[PDB]
Amino acid sequence: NLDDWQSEVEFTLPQATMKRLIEATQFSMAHQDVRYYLNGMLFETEGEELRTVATDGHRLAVCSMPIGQSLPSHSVIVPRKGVIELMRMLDGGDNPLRVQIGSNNIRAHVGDFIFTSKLVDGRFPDYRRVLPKNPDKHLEAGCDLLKQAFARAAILSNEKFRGVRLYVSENQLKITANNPEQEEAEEILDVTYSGAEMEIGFNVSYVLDVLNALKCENVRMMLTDSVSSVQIEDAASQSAAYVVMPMRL
Amino acid sequence: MIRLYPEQLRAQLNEGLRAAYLLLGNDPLLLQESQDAVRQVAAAQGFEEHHTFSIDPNTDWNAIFSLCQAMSLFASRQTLLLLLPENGPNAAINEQLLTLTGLLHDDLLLIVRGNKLSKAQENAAWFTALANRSVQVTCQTPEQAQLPRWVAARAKQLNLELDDAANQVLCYCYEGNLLALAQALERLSLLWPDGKLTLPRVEQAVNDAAHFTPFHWVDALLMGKSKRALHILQQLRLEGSEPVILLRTLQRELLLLVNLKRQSAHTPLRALFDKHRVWQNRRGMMGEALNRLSQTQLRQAVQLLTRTELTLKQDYGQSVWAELEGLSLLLCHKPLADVFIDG
Amino acid sequence: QLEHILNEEHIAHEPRALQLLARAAEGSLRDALSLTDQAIASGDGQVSTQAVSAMLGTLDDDQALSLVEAMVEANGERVMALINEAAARGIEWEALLVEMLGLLHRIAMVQLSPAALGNDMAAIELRMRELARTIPPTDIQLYYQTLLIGRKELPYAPDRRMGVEMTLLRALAFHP
Amino acid sequence: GPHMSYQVLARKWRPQTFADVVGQEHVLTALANGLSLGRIHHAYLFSGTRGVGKTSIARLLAKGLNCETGITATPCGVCDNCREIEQGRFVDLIEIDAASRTKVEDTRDLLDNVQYAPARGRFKVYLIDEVHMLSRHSFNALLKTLEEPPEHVKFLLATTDPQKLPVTILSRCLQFHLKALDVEQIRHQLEHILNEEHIAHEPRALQLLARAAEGSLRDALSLTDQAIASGDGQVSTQAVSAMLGTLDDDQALSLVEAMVEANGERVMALINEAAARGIEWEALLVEMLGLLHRIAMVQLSPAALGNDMAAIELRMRELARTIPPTDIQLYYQTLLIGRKELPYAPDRRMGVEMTLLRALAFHPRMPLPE
Amino acid sequence: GPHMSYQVLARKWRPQTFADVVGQEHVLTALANGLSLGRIHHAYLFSGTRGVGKTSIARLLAKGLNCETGITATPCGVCDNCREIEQGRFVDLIEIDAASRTKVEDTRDLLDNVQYAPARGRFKVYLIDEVHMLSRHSFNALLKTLEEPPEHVKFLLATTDPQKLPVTILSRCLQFHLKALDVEQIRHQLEHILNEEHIAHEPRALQLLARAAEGSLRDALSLTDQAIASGDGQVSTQAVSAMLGTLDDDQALSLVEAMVEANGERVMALINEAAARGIEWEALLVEMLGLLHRIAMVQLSPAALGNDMAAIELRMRELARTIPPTDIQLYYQTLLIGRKELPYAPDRRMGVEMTLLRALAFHP
Amino acid sequence: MRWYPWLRPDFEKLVASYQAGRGHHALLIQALPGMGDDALIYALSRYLLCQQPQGHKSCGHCRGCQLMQAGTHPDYYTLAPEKGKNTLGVDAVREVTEKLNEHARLGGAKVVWVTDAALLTDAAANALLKTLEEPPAETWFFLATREPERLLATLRSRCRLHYLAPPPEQYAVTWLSREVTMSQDALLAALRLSAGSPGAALALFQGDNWQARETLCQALAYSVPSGDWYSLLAALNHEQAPARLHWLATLLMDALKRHHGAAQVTNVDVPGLVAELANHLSPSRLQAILGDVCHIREQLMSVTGINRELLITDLLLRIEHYLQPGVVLPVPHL
DNA sequence: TTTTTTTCAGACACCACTGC
RNA sequence: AGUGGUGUCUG
Ligand SMILES: Nc1ncnc2c1ncn2[C@@H]1O[C@H](COP(=O)(O)OP(=O)(O)O)[C@@H](O)[C@H]1O
Ligand SMILES: Nc1ncnc2c1ncn2[C@@H]1O[C@H](COP(=O)(O)OP(=O)(O)O)[C@@H](O)[C@H]1O
Ligand code: BEF
Ligand code: BEF
Ligand SMILES: [Mg+2]
Ligand SMILES: [Mg+2]
Ligand SMILES: [Zn+2]
Ligand SMILES: [Zn+2]
Ligand SMILES: [Zn+2]
Repeated sequence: NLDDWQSEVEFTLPQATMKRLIEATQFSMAHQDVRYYLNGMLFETEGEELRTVATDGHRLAVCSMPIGQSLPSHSVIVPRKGVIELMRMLDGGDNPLRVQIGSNNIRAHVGDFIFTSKLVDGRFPDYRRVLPKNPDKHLEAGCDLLKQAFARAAILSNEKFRGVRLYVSENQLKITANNPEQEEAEEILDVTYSGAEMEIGFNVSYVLDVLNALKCENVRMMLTDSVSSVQIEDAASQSAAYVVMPMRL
Repeated sequence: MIRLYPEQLRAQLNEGLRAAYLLLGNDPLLLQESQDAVRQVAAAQGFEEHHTFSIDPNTDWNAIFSLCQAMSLFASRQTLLLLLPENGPNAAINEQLLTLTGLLHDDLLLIVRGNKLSKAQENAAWFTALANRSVQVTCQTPEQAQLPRWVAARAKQLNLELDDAANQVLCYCYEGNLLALAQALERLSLLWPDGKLTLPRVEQAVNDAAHFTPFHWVDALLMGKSKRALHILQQLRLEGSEPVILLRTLQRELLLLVNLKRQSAHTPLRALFDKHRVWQNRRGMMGEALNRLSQTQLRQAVQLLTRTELTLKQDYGQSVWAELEGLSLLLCHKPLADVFIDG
Repeated sequence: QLEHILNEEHIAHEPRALQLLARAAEGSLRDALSLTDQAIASGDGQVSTQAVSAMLGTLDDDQALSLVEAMVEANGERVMALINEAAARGIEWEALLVEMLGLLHRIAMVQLSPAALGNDMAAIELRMRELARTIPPTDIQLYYQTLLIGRKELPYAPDRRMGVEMTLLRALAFHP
Repeated sequence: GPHMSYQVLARKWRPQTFADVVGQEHVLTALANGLSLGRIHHAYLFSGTRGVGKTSIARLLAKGLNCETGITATPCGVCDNCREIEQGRFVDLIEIDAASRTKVEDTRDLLDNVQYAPARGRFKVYLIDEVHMLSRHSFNALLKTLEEPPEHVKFLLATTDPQKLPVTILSRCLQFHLKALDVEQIRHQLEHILNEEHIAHEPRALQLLARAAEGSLRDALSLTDQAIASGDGQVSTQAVSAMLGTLDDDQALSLVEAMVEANGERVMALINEAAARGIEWEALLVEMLGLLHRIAMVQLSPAALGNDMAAIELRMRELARTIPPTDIQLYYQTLLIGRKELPYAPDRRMGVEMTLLRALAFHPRMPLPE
Repeated sequence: GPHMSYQVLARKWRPQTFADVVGQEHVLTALANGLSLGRIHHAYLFSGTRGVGKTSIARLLAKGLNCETGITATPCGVCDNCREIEQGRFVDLIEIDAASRTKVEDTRDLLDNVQYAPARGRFKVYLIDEVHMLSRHSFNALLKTLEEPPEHVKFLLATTDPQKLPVTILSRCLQFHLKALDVEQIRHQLEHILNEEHIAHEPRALQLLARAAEGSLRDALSLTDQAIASGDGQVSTQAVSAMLGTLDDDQALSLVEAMVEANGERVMALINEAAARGIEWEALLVEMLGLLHRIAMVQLSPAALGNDMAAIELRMRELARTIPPTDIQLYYQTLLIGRKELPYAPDRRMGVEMTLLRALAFHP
Repeated sequence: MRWYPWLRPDFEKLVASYQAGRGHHALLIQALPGMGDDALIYALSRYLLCQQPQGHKSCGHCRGCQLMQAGTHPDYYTLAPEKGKNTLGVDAVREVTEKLNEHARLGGAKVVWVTDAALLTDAAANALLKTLEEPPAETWFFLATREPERLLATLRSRCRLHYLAPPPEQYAVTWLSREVTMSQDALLAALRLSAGSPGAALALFQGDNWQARETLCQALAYSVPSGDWYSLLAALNHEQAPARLHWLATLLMDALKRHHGAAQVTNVDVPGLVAELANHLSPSRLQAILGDVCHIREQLMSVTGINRELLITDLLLRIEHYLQPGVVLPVPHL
């Protein structure tokens, strides 16, 4: 049965750590995308850090957590089904989790049982270039405060493409939504910010999933211009970053 | 059981009601009227509560068993009805029909409605256990040679005066369509309370609804009636019949005709008929056809039939109905041109 | 009914335009009414015979029957005009040949027996009768063979338009 | 050369008024008259071939209905509503890509929101494009709201084949059939566009482009863009002739004559010359076949010849008067059989060569010596 | 050091940049001028026969469009975008196998994502290959987005059968026709490949492969790899002639001569001998067609016989003096119909025999 | 899956190509039915998927080869027509292509084998493109076909084609005599009926179809002198109609050959019947009958769902019509 | 007496039962 | 919403 005698990387990782690691990245995977390398989650190992990267070409999600054990740099793409069922079977955080990744198959020893899956042959893209390289605008807000405003705006949102325009002015944020029925929703929020007036229209479900993934109290958004991406993370850490590339509508 | 036509059903119902009534046949109208009469007679003898069920692989048999065994707070004298599926008493249904045949009682009256049963295939068990004390009612569509007297009887019993011309017009527009034929008589009674129907009266208020099967087309071809066969072909086109079914139905009899005409040089047609196991009513029309411009239409028509078959079975645009018109005209003593035959 | 509707609408109408619209309706009164509103559109509040006829010709798709009528009659200019019409409409050419083939086949079957006309073609009954009664079966045979050969060789042509035009030219040149 | 002028003629030259359309006059006149008299039917269908102004005219009508001024047949440009419609993303002009909303649940969702009043304009103009993609259930669902919709909702349908629609709908909605465009209109449009694009152009180039567009102006605009890309932002006879992969009619007629006048050596010489120019052999056969068909059509009637090939008109007439129709039919059939057998010839060059040799051997008035 | 292993001559030698493309100068110069002048269309349809370059040209266009240098006619390597595009990693190049995603759900959820901004590149290129296999509703779904795509989306269609596309789909694209490669240039590309890969060869095998590739370079590379396997890494004349059925001798002339005289026993005996030789029936028939073609040539204009066959020259000239042109044309047509119907025969030998039976008994 | 001797050299020429890593991924085998293409492809797959191949054969010890022997191997994909259907759908091809995105389960190569490329649907064949073109790493494809020109042009464009030559006639007769013991002319005619493929001739002898061929021969011994070709229907109508139509056409070809005095005919063991065919039937009629028999065989083979009884009945009636004087004969056309 | 149909591929449409 | 089945209609 087990003919994968040699493994590329090995982990003895706490269950809660990988639970957060996947839960902070799962929603950004691609479901049955033509780009077969994007229909999965990239586990990346460098130093003592393990990162999960998931993108569908419209949103990127990267989450990094230390392990303590030094590991060689490695990359692997676990398909949608494998990672979803691994997440499902990942319960009972008391027992540790063993991970054994080879060049062609992945194994996860959870509690007492073993899980096996195959890999996606393709090579995952570099997410460092997707991350904006010159974030000149930085704004901060409250996670729940920002999230509830987005939900209220999303109530009257285009049901097909849930998109809102976010405007940033001095210590002020604006979220405007409209649907084919011209039903307009407008939410204004008090933030701390220093920069220039800028409008950017992006999806609502992606931002709401990003905010739900960051179960924090302070959120920092980094923006460059109206056309490039937005990098959202929490202000209490830098271990999880998200990239929302806007709409041109 | 008592096998009965719809004519005497009333009389039988006046004599008494049996444990189960089986209404079988391919005619919706005859089955419906028989069921209505049975239900009315049952209600006359106290059978007040009714029920309906469609015998289907997804039906809830437990409800049927519960209602047949148990009785109700009111109207204890109860009747039950079941619609048999198109195929009939499926092999997964005969056992549960047997259970019903055990789960019955003198309080309940069972009504069985569906198409004709292939008795050669299905017999005994359920059939004989009902035959103990039941009635079978055969309600099948009268054929063309029998429809005019049926329509005359219906007009007499509905108090209308139909002459031969109106009768044949009604028998023309509505064949296999006895439901719409009865509705046409009812509509004509509504149109004129005089009750006297003439040629123009029926001619105006009638539509060419009809309903034919490929066997009707093949029979019309064998009798060599051009207008009848073309009417049948148009009717199956409008009805949406699959032309390949028509092709196979014509092909069987056409290859039989070819074999008979080839073998008739050494053997009289009677012994050939006996050899191929063909029935007497079929025998008459096939003998009529075999000596009607044969040995040329029997290979030319096979050529045209092969042309239609290949054209139908290669592409997906069909357009074979005109070619079927060509066949309908070739086998009815109306010679065609080699241009359309060969192609 | 169209006459009454237009008279009560105070709409100026010509008697022939109403018959043209009714014939174009195919038996449905709502088709006649929609065509009537459109005919008033093609103009200024008046249903003129010329405007209605031009609109009907613009909407006309009965090209194969007219092509067979003009080709059997040996009317080269009318045949070429009808081919120009079928080209301007963006009508498929193989479909045009198939329609002509079906029409000729039906004409022959009618010539064999009058019962060959079903209720699917009640719009074009009279013309079919006119073509079946007046044209000998030999000419119909020749034209059917010519159009079958032309449709067989249609893919290998400078273009479908020229292939159809040349097939009809051959059929005309037969003059049988 | 120029800046990021990527905006292609296909879209940058989408008509924006009823004065900028290339002559669908049977449609434009009816729309203008109805909009002037106010007989704005609640649903109708532009049906035609590709690229002949169905979608464009539908947008122009939406502009005409929703202009800030009174309902007019000539839409304005300073009006905010027409500006939004032209730029897209208008509140009320709901373009429906019917090939993406074929399902009946999408149609039901559309019909639920019909009764809602228009937001900023005066009509909620539904523009269902490529209607023939709707399923049968979607069509029947549209039936009732197509009979009489709310007073503010207009249906603008557009499709290529109007015969795939159930005929009930063909009763419900008006029908406007947009026919293909003559060569002159296409060439004049190309002239005007290249004048406004500051691109020097030559006459024969535009005539060839308009001939190869096949009656549709979107094909003409894509071909013009391809020709501008083939040259250095310049439209010339050489560039268009190389792009279209055809031959000047003089060479084809010279080869056809060499075939007819039994000048087999001239046939060989012109075959070698066409080999030098690197032109497809099947193209040579198709061009000779087209010229033979044109000669036959001239034999039918003098009016067969179009102005596009006027340069060889005289020779056409001569070759039409010299050759009786039976020989033209024989040549056309021989070349047709040669083209049909060309894929199985050992080489395309020698396939065309043996087709010509067969047309020369079976020559009735001057057969090859036995 | 191959990425994992030698990835076949056809896959390794795709045009990596411009000026590496063999032929196709029409589309190459047109795309170069479009890139340099700013005349960039949103939908390019590269239509042509097999193995003349339609996916490779489209990939080069995608590289040029969103290269880090700019909108460049000649894409570089080294930098990120054109390095990822050739490695099948770049996100903004979405490669669709339209023969597998024929469904309309796939086309619709492809069009769903078109509105989003590109990941890193300027243009979100959609390269749909084998487009003709898309379903009817799929083409009609793509209609309104090929017509008016967003400013950051480019569509690159590639088709072997452009006729099968709806006229509307053809109408919304630049239909770049990829002309087939003639013998000389496909031979030159084979020579350059074999020289750069340090594989010894002979010229005659080169033009044999060039003329047996039917104007397709992918078939030339496939035949070259087959000859490499057969010839132990050497593209030699003998190995190609044994692998690719060729008639070195004059038996194609002998059988034609016996068939001209309507001699039956000799024709059948020579066919049996050829079958014993393991001849290629398609090659025999194409050689017969070419031989009758040259007979007709020397019948029309004397001394048109190629110097190459001077060895047998007189014989064909004798035929040119003897057989009237009509009979030669009839033999050519019969043999060509045999070529067309050779695949659809119970056997290849049986098809050739039927063809020569039809061709043998015209006159007697 | 039996190993035929004539595969032994060709196997080498292929397996050596897969030993240096130089092997074209998509290898298309052109071989007559029974020639042994399936056994060759199977042996190649066993060599390829073994984790520790030895020389040029399957080791017989590793996990890959023992799983292949067990009929279950996740890295071994086969494309065969669904039972009861002579067609390979697009769904199976598409499923295998999607499964090819995942890595190899056992860490080795991925071997996809299409049983017969001629049965592929047009859609199924097209879905196999862009996967034959650029398959993922360590993916080996295989295909088989009776006649490569019948496949899609683009499909065989991206394939290295290996042709399995039928063995020499004397050697094939020797192999058949070693297998089964009958008259030499019987084996010879069986071979040259089967396009020189000993496998098809052997399958013909093992089955009852040779008795049906003899039945057709007897029905022809009655049919030719009396012009009663309709009777042949009883000897023609069967599930194996194409084989009997091929036999009829080959008898007609032998008659035409004897008319021209050909040295060698096909039905070498049936001289009396071919003599009757030659003497009674005019060569023009013989050619027309042969052409129509071949055309009917091709129509019966190609178009699916066709009625064999209608086709054969029309063919026989048309032949009988042709025998009569004053009728024209078919002309082959383009 | 019964006797009645090819096919591969694709697109919808409705209706369980699940699962929140 | 996911999954599975029935059934009908288009080439
Ligand atoms: N009548 C016309 N006048 C001017 N341009 C036209 C016309 N018809 C088509 N075009 C050209 O075609 C392009 C697209 O036309 P479109 O209206 O979308 O055709 P469709 O009816 O097929 O949707 C336009 O941008 C325009 O350049
Ligand atoms: N124009 C060309 N220039 C150079 N090589 C070419 C050209 N066309 C085809 N090839 C060769 O053919 C192989 C396959 O080419 P490809 O572009 O996939 O053809 P296709 O149009 O049929 O998909 C390439 O790897 C390359 O070696
Ligand atoms: F809307 Be069109 F057919 F391009
Ligand atoms: F994509 Be190519 F036609 F092989
Ligand atoms: Mg449009
Ligand atoms: Mg390609
Ligand atoms: Zn305005
Ligand atoms: Zn670069
Ligand atoms: Zn092993």
